Amino acid sequence: TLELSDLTIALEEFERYGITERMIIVLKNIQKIVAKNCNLNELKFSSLSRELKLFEELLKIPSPPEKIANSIYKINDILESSIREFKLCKPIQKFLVDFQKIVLEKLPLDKKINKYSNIATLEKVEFMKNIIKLLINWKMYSEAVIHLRELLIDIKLIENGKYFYYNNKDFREKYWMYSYNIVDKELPKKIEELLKNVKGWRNSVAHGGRANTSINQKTLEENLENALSMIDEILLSMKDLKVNSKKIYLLNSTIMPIPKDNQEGKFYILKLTKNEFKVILENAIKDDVLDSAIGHESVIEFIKDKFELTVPLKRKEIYFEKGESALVIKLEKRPEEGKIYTKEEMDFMEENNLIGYYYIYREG
Amino acid sequence: TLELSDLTIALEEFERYGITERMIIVLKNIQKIVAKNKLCNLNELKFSSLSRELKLFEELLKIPSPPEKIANSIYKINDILESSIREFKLCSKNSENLFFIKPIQKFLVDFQKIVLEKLPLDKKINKYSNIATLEKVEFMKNIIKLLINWKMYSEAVIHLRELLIDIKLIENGKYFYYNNKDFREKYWMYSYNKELPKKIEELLKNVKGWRNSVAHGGRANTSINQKTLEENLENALSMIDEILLSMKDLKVSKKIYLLNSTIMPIPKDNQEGKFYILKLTKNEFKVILENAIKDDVLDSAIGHESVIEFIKDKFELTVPLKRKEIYFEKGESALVIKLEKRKIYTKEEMDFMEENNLIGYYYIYREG
Amino acid sequence: TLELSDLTIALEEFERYGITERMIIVLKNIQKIVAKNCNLNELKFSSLSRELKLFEELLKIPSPPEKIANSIYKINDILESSIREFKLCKPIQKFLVDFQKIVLEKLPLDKKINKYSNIATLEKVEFMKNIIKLLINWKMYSEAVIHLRELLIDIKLIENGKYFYYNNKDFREKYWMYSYNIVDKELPKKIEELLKNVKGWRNSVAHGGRANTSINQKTLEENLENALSMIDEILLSMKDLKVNSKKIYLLNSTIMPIPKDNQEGKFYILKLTKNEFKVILENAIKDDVLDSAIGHESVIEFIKDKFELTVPLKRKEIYFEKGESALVIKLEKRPEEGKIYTKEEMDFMEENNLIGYYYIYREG
Amino acid sequence: TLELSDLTIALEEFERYGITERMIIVLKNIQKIVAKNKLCNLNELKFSSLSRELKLFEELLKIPSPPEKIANSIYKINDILESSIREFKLCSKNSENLFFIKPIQKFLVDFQKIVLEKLPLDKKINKYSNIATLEKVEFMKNIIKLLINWKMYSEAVIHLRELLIDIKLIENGKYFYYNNKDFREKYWMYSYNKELPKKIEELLKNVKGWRNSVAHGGRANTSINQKTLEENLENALSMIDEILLSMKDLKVSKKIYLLNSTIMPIPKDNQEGKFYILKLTKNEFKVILENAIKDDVLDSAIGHESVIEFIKDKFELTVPLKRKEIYFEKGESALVIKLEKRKIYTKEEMDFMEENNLIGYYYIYREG
Repeated sequence: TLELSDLTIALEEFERYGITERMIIVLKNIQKIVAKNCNLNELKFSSLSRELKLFEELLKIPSPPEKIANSIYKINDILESSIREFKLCKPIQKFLVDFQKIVLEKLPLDKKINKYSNIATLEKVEFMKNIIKLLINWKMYSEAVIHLRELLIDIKLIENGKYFYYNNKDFREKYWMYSYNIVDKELPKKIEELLKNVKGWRNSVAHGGRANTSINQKTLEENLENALSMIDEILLSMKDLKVNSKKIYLLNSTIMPIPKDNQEGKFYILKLTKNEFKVILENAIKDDVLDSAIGHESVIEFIKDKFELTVPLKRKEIYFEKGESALVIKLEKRPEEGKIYTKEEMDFMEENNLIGYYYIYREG
Repeated sequence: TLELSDLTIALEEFERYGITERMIIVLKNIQKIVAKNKLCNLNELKFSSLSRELKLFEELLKIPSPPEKIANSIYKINDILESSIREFKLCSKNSENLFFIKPIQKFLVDFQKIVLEKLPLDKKINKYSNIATLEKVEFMKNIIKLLINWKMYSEAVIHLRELLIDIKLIENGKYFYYNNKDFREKYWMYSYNKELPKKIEELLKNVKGWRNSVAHGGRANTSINQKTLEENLENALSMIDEILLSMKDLKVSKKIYLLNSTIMPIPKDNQEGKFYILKLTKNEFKVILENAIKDDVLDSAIGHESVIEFIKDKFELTVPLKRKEIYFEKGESALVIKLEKRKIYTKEEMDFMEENNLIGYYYIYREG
Repeated sequence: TLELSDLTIALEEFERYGITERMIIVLKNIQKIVAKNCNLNELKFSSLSRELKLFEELLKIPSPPEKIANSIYKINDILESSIREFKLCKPIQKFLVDFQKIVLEKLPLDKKINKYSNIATLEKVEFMKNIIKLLINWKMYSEAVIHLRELLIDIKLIENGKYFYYNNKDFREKYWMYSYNIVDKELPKKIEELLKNVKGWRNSVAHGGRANTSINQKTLEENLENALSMIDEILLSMKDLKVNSKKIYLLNSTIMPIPKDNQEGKFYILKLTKNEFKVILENAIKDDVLDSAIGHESVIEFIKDKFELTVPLKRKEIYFEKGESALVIKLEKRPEEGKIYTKEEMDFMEENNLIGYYYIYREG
Repeated sequence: TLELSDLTIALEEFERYGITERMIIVLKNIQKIVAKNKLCNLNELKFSSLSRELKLFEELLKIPSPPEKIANSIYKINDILESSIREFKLCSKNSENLFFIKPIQKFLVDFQKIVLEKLPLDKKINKYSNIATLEKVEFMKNIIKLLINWKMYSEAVIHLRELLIDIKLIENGKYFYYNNKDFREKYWMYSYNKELPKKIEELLKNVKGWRNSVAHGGRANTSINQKTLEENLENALSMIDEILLSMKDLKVSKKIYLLNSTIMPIPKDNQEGKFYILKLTKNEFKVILENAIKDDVLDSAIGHESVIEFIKDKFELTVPLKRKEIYFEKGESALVIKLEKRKIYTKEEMDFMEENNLIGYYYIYREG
């Protein structure tokens, strides 16, 4: 029953304000209509409409970057899948094609983000900068400012070698409240200037313009454009930049030893993805800060096999000093005695989450 | 001519999502039609101002803005709509002009139905732009309800926090700190040591429990979904409704002096004082002034009866004459009616002063 | 009945630990003994013993500098008075003489402090430095540290042109918590270094040495000696130093006008002594920041007569801008119409506190 | 020979004002007399150590110091005194030596009477130097009483604040944060939302009301006199006494694991954790360990029975054997007995390890 009219305005509403209601209505109708006839169930239009509703929700209610990136991935995937299966067999194909173009030109797509969902990364900062641009385009200004603050905190975390504090609320808040150690380098001053600038106006939005501090649309947009420009400059500076490392142990369990003369310790532990583990370890090797304490050669071979990295074998006790770190690979099943993990064993362990990866940091 | 499709979709998009773009397109089209046809002798200045106010109002919702600006914008929209409809109503009708009048009047009436059912309208908000008031809390409660309807969640949460600060200020008799950034922030951060204050504390604790899930972008695994956010907002709105009902009769009173200059005297006993001074509107002066009179807390030190006559004539309030020194104790207040040009001022001259901003109204509070 | 023994150890206890009990006992006995016979009542030994008890109290319980300075003044005065009246007419005279010497060599004496009891001054900083030395000599270490903190705050207040915030608890605390505007000059860096140094160890004493932060006597004494040395260097730097001034109005009432376009104001008012008024005004004239709004020539003549200062006559409205100040001279009695305050009138007004002096500062 | 004047005045000055200078002079004189006359075969090392401990003890009062140091010093003074008196007691007496023994023994006995009536003596404080304990709160209450007696007011107030922090830590089951500067400071700054916690809050509010009158030198017209300070301190000491009585029976329990290594596992469910680790004394391990046993909150994961035998033999406690993985949930704790050199360890070898600091005891707390 849908008139080409309905389709055109559903596309307009999505492209102009990110509104999904009319798109969802049109899509549920399309899948009901083709139910009469391209048969195969790669035509997951109901799942596409569901994902669209969820995506608009993750924009309207401030959500972690990982969730937004994931939603855009799922939408892109379901479109293509459905489009080919359908096309391959009316104006409906045209509508799906026009809708796809928008998606592909407005929604930022980084398929690698969730490989690194637990830590702050430059690619994530870039992605959230583009998402903030999208939010501004859809006139979601208050949301753009909320996300801008967290993006600035991420930049501070990355530059201070604190990417593993990405998900620690206390640490993020401490880093927003407090400034830099005044002791000289250009990049930290750029970052400080950006944070001072944004703090200059952020509460005009964040506090509803009370106490005669309101800000209008043109002013806010200029402020956001300048913040994004400064972010671009900073990201360019940081692309090749190397953040120095103190020691990184490699361990096969999650331990917190302190030196026997120490009275006290404060520790942080972060669960990692295998890709996060791979990147931390590769960097540790190439920066020559890895201090391996892996005793079992089955683990050395597991690492070589699954990550193409070579780690020295070393049976030793370790003790954390303040500021030292550790990578942990916890295999919950050792192999046959004096033997190699077989490929079936490695598959079973991965399939059933029997390999755990962690980052440990001694804060005190 | 106007396409009915276009008018219907502009109305639906505004009513459903608060979007004004298509409304503006339709209105500029009507403006061109009325300019071509000299229709009903209409003041096109006010149709053009309607387009302007609509764009501005959407901005004031999307960028969280003080309640006075939002309220004023809703007032102006209602005003222009009402006068435009009236002009079409009274316009002498004939066969030719009706072709254009019928759909244009219908569109304006339909738009007005949306405005009157969806936009909270309080015409006295802007009389009291410097102080916290119960009516303003009601207004911003209704604005938060509107924002929720249009799926404008983070804007709703920002305003919720400022509404709670307003409630705290009013209950502690600190309505004159409404526009003072530091004191708003102190009142949000800090608690107090009597049913109503427990109700208010209990709203603030509840909101603080989840507010940063939205205010901080849901990082560090604090994300919240739409169903939860909607439940939390509904709970806050209920607590606010109960609290407003309780607060209708409350009396927030210590002594309030009435002075004719901006003075800060302290007792000869005292080593130091901290004072706050707030410029008032003529309406703020008036309402603070009887409340002081009816509460029997007014302590007049107005010396010259030309000022007593200004007060009697322009506010219809009766104030005793008294030439006397006063000293502020900590926590005391004053209303000031200050002639901004310094013996006898005849009342005709004082009227001239009101005429030209030579009468200033102030609230003074000795905070320390 | 008192044995020369008792007198010697009372002197020893006072000189060594500031203990006054034995001195008070000896003094009450002396005045009871001479009650038999130098007759005249300048022999106020009971008042001297009372003052001694009060002075030990003002040392043992942290007290404002004005009170301690006053107690030392009273003690010095009562000693001399009593000594001459008595001497002029036994080993008792010898005891009074030995006691006087101690007082005159151990107790710091600045008779001008209380002329300026409401504001922070370099002479007061010097006096409290010498008092802290006294406290250390009498092994009153915890008291010395409490006083050291307030002395540092006073130095900060003086250097920032904030001497009138001397008695504002909020401002004093803000100045201790917070650092300097990093933007270059040598003296503020000296002050910052002193504050950073003292903050480095102060809580070792201030918090009872808990959480493994205790400090021993030799260490604390070294830290105190270094703090006092830094204070001496800073005082030398500041002796001729000139703290710049924004505008100072001269008013004849305590008013708080703000410009008609301003929405809001925050004001501070401090009650002054006539000497504080004289110094502020003299400085304002010589620095050419005085903006007089005194309309009545009787007031101009009062100021010339009582302070030997010349102030221009000017009838005008004023409005405070942020950061402007005012001196206020409030005469509660105007003179005979178009006439001069007679000398009897000025005396009566001073005698009965009918002249009030104030400092007003617009903080916001 | 000793002058009786000198001995009497040294005793009076110590008893009345806690001053030790003259005591030290008299004691060094006695030491010279005993060295000249080879008196009673006395160990002059311990008379010289008495002079040293007296100087040190005065320092530990005048410079506010942790309770462990003060307690240990009082113990050492009592110990040396008691043994010296005993040696004079048992010394075979004759006509010649008695001329020196009579006044020296009298002086030591008189000094001991002062020590035993005036210095609080708790010999087990130093067994538990890393944790907050009720006995330590009692000890520091008695030390504050002593300090007040000797007119050492600002020292008394500094200690009062730290005593209140200790009470807060104990009542919240956070005794292992005793030596953690940040958490002591957080617990002093922050309140809580049940009679005893209200009593404790009410002590803290009372003290905070006047504490800075002393802690900040009485500036900005906050000075306080001796009469007021004495009343305020007496009121605090009473509230502390009531609170200690209430707290005698309290049970502060969640689960406590027993582990043989310093591990920080979190559930595979969790993204992050924050852990605290505190090195313990053998006595702290022992007392925490039965309290866990008697409270039925111990969850043992000790795998090798050589460790079960170490525990049974050296602490006389019975602990089940269990080889198992554990995961800390937020708020869970563990006791750790760690062999500091990494299959089978015979018990004779483990004894050798205790011998030479190869056995470590730890408390682990998952704070987040």
